[PDB]
Amino acid sequence: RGVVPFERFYLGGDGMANYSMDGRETIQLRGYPNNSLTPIIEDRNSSRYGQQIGATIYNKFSMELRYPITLKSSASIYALTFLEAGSSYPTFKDYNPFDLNRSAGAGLRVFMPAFGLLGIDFGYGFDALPGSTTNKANGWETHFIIGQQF
Amino acid sequence: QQGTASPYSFYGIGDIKFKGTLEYRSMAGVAVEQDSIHLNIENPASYASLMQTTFTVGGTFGTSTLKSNTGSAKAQRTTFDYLAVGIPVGKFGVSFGLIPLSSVGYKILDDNTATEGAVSSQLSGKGGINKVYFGVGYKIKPHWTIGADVQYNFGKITTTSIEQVTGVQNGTSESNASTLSGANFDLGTMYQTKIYKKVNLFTSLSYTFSSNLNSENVREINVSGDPDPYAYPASTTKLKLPSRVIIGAGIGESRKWLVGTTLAFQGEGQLTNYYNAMDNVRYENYAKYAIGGYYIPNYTSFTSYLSRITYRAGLKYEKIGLIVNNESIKDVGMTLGAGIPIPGYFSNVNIGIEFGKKGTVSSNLVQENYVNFSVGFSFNDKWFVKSKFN
Amino acid sequence: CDKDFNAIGGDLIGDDHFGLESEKYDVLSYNQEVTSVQSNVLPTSALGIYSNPVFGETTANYVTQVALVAYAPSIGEDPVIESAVLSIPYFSHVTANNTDGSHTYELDSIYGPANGKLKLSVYESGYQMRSSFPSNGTELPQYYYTSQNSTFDQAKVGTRLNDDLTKPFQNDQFFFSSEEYKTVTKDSNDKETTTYTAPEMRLNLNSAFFQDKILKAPASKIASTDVFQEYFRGLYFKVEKADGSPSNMALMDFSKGKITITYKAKTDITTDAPETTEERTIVINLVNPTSSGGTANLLQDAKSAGYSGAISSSNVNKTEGDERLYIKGGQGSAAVIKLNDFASKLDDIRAKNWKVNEANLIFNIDSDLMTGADEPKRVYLYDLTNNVPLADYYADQTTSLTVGDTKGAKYVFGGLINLGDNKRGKTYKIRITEYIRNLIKDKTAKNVNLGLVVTESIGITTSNFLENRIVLQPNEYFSQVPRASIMNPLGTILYGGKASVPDDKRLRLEVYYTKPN
Ligand SMILES: CCCCCCCCCCCCCC(=O)O[C@H](CCCCCCCCCCC)CC(=O)O[C@@H]1[C@@H](NC(=O)C[C@@H](CCCCCCCCCCC)OC(=O)CCCCCCCCCCC)[C@H](OC[C@H]2O[C@H](OP(=O)(O)O)[C@H](NC(=O)C[C@H](O)CCCCCCCCCCC)[C@@H](OC(=O)C[C@H](O)CCCCCCCCCCC)[C@@H]2O)O[C@H](CO[C@]2(C(=O)O)C[C@@H](O[C@]3(C(=O)O)C[C@@H](O)[C@@H](O)[C@@H]([C@H](O)CO)O3)[C@@H](O[C@H]3O[C@H]([C@@H](O)CO)[C@@H](OP(=O)(O)O)[C@H](O[C@H]4O[C@H]([C@@H](O)CO[C@H]5O[C@H]([C@@H](O)CO)[C@@H](O)[C@H](O)[C@@H]5O)[C@@H](OP(=O)(O)O)[C@H](O)[C@@H]4O)[C@@H]3O)[C@@H]([C@H](O)CO)O2)[C@H]1OP(=O)(O)O
Ligand SMILES: *[C@@H](O)[C@@H](COC(=O)CCCCCCCCCCCCCCCCC)OC(=O)CCCCCCCCCCCCCCCCC
Ligand SMILES: *C(=O)CCCCCCCCCCCCCCC
Repeated sequence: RGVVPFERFYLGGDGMANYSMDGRETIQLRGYPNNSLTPIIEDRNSSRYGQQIGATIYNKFSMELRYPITLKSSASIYALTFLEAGSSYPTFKDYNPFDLNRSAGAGLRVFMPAFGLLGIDFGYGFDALPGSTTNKANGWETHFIIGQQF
Repeated sequence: QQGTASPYSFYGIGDIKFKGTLEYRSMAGVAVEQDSIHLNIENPASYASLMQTTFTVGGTFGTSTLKSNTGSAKAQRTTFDYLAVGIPVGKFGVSFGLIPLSSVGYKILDDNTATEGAVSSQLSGKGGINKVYFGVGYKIKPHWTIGADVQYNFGKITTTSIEQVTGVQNGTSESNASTLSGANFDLGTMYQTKIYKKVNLFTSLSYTFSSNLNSENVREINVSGDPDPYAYPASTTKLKLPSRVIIGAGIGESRKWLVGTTLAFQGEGQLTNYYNAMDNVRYENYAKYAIGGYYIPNYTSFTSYLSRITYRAGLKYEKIGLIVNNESIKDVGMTLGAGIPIPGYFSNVNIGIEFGKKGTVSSNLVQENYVNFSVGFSFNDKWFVKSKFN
Repeated sequence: CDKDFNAIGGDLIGDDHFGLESEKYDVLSYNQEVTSVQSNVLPTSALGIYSNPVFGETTANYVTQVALVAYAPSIGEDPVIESAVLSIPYFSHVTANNTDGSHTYELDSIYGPANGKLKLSVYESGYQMRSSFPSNGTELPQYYYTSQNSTFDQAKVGTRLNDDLTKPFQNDQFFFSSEEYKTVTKDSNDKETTTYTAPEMRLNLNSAFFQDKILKAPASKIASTDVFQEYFRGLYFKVEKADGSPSNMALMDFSKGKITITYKAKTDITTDAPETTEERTIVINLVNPTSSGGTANLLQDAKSAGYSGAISSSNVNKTEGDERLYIKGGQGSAAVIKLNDFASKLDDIRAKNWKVNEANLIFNIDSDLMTGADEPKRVYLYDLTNNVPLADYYADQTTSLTVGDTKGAKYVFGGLINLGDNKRGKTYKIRITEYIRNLIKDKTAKNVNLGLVVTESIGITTSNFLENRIVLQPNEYFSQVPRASIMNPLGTILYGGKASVPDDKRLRLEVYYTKPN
């Protein structure tokens, strides 16, 4: 029957909460663009080559060091440093849990009751985006989000 | 994103990556003592000795310098080593996690440019076999534990060879992909006694059964410019993972010092696939000899914190089991480490440095000198505590 | 940071299952002279005499139809012609910006010695030209060939218009100049207007002729284009060798040529009603060679002994081939290339599942014979059977690295000259990978005949018909030739595919295969 076309996983970028009702999940992997690590159609001559079909498997590992600069009720500000690695796969036969896209960087997060959660992060991608001819690092990236985008 | 850079990963199922957690990897794999805060993934009986829930994660940064009779090259690799969870359930112990069985990786370039009509090859390899495990341990006695586990092996090994002549601009790129899947079972036991005053005798025995690996191969040849690839008929080959018997014994005082030795032997296996079949390469039985231990100056010390850090060290001699050019490939190395306990909790941060030499430059082979730096996180917390005073 | 490669341990990895090797195949190539070709829609035409040491001397003439910018004009009352000047811009580039405004130009596309002079004669054509003509129920196109110089030369009326004997640089001693023709007009109420014009062909035509031909002509003759073209059929440009001076040839774009008639009329008056006069001007533009079929390039060539002998039907071997290939532009010659050897083994190539990495044809220039003559900058290979570009031409979308060099595009396809350190041509390489791939991939495909001919621009891929089709073989014909070949007046000598030619210089097809094992 095949895997359903809905309820798929999209990895890469700033990430977004599960606001959609179709089950689509956006995972955050700093240092790379949005949905840049999702598997793409590789049939080339399928008239839809390069389109992101969605992933059925995903695993992300992250480590962070946070230091609080202010933790008052009016405003809570803390700095963080991260070391992430994650990847998405199209099927179980292609699942390689230890073949991940690594990234590193730092960010700042500010939380105000009226303005909500504000976050700015700078990540560096140590791997190339899927479908890239040259095996070169993705490079620096900037991510900005408002609210709990998990 | 590869895990290894050794050309020897081409043969067999790749280079053996997992060799224990940083706490045990820093002791050359000697896990005789029945720890209460660390996970001994290689022995299922250790799951029963856990006293608090344990969550472990590890990573390493490897640096190697490949040397041959022609020249030398430097390579570095960074990878995620493991993820395991331990849960104490009464007299039982349950553990589940994900570990890398083997890894395939090499990036060799034969530059024959500057001369018209010369073929240039760009050999590359990636992938490996991963393992998922679920083990249960039981305390037959307060100091005697037995356990069993089930492990499912899965992974994909892809080998690519691209050749391009100096003159023409359209080259060819042959790629071989193999998907492996299988399951195996492990059995173990750990017994601890008290020979002398405050001195204990630790013993551990583990056995891994032989498993059958199913490999689905797909070989396709592509040429630049041509939109139609030449694909070979699909094939299915069967591999046999050899059985392993690990015997360990040591003497020492708990929380003070420990000295032990471990002997690991492997049976007969069939790791030769369709793409790695060669005539100059053979296989033999794997055998590892290691000696290691730890030393804690004063665990219950309030003056100096350096006395509470667990200092580990170990020596290891391994016979990989492959004979290339009639020369047995052996790996010799030394490991050092330290376990820093986070104040106020049983959780700790492990740091280790391993250096050694694999292979030899004789008989036109390749020798690899590596210096690996690893970091591990062991988190412990007590769960399932009932709250009275209804 | 683990994306670097190394050269350690390559001997331990197993060998692949494909064999990258190249094969050599013989080619059948012979010479085929190009008789009178169609010169009706050539974007660029040649005007002058070019002397080639190896090929010979070629004389190029030109005939065109004239047109009026605005028909049914109001010339005025009592018109008196002041001057009749014909201006045709030359292909030139600014080479050195000078002070006091002005510029310094260098003529481009000039073939022959820089000091050459020719006797230019501009006559009024008396041969009506048409773009199409009705036939037995069909509207056939009108074609003018390169060998029709006699027809246009015999039907010429009067004497040459450029009869101003006071200026010998416009007649009897004409030479393509590079002046800037500085003009100053104090008409800005007193201020001057220093206006400069790029180099162009300026000729003073007979004022008396244009007085009665246009200024004093019946209104029924200039009412429309059909009547005007019947009245003023066109202009004929004849070139001859000047007295005691060499000759040169130039490629011009006559679409921008025009003859402006400046005269004085009696003005609309009615206010002052005096004998006053006003300045008026009428422009007689030359028809566009692309939008009209009333332009022909009369090319006459005096083939040399060696060139004529090689292209002669008595010295051409269609079975084995020719040792030397003489390909010249214009009404010159081409080369028929057949890949018979590859076709014979085509059955076994497709049975072994071999794949083609690249296919190429390397043409070696005969430096010893091609000495002292200008060499063509590029060659073109097409399909002689279907008279269409090869599949490789369309599949190559590469553009020239140099900015603004549209002539060097499609470098992957090939054809560009490969000059050595001596600044002389050495060889031409053309890649036909796609053509060979289709032959092995598709079983119903047939090996067509290939034609090699000099080309001026790779963009122009149209074809011009021959007055009389040539029968190459029982059911094989040579009816058309690439349009870019007629425009190029140069030619080159290449080594043929005969078995007698040395293997290092012989023409042969080289195919690189990926033999799967
Ligand atoms: C416990 C926790 C919960 C988990 C539960 C799961 C456990 C339960 C068990 C599940 C297994 C069930 C499988 C099943 O069955 O259901 C499947 C459905 C299962 C539903 C499960 C639901 C789960 C619910 C969960 C709920 C949760 C709440 C579907 C299926 O079935 O798919 C099957 C697929 N498997 C999967 O997809 C699973 C997937 C996995 C999916 C599930 C993943 C779940 C994970 C999620 C959990 C995560 C939680 C956190 O894997 C993968 O994704 C990769 C691995 C995954 C990685 C996981 C990572 C985890 C990470 C975790 C990290 C934390 C399978 O692969 C093999 C493996 O399967 C599993 O593993 P793998 O896949 O390898 O991984 C096994 N077992 C497993 O347990 C693996 C599990 O993953 C393990 C689970 C792991 C869990 C981990 C838990 C983690 C959490 C725990 C934490 C602690 C493995 O065992 C093993 O070794 C392994 C082991 O030992 C087993 C035991 C292991 C147990 C583990 C213990 C637990 C331990 C845990 C802790 C350690 C085993 O090796 O291939 C089969 C194809 O076979 C057929 C077919 O389809 O019919 C027939 C074939 O014939 C056979 C035969 O007959 O015998 C087969 C062989 O025997 C062999 O001998 C072969 C010869 O070689 C032939 O030469 O012949 C052949 O056809 C031929 O057969 C005929 C016959 O006569 C032969 O002659 C011929 O007829 P004729 O000629 O007339 O005679 C035919 O020709 C005719 O027809 C042709 C055409 O005309 C017809 O046209 C078309 O139609 C055909 C029709 O057939 C199509 O219908 C097509 O096929 C044709 O191609 C064609 O296109 C022409 O052909 P041509 O000539 O032109 O070519 C020809 O001319 C002629 O006409 C033709 O030739 C073939 C064709 O070649 C393909 O093209 O097709 C598929 O069908 P199947 O046959 O039914 O099996
Ligand atoms: C080579 O070009 C160079 C890359 O060059 C760059 O462009 C620089 C990359 C950007 C540098 C980082 C920028 C941000 C600063 C903060 C860094 C993050 C620190 C986090 C520490 C606390 C954790 C949150 O290549 C390199 O620079 C090579 C990098 C090699 C790094 C090797 C060491 C990594 C650690 C090894 C263990 C794996 C980590 C997981 C540990 C827990 C186990 C689960
Ligand atoms: C070139 O490859 C440079 C090294 C690549 C970056 C190294 C950092 C990798 C991060 C891994 C994080 C693993 C998970 C941490 C906690 C679960």
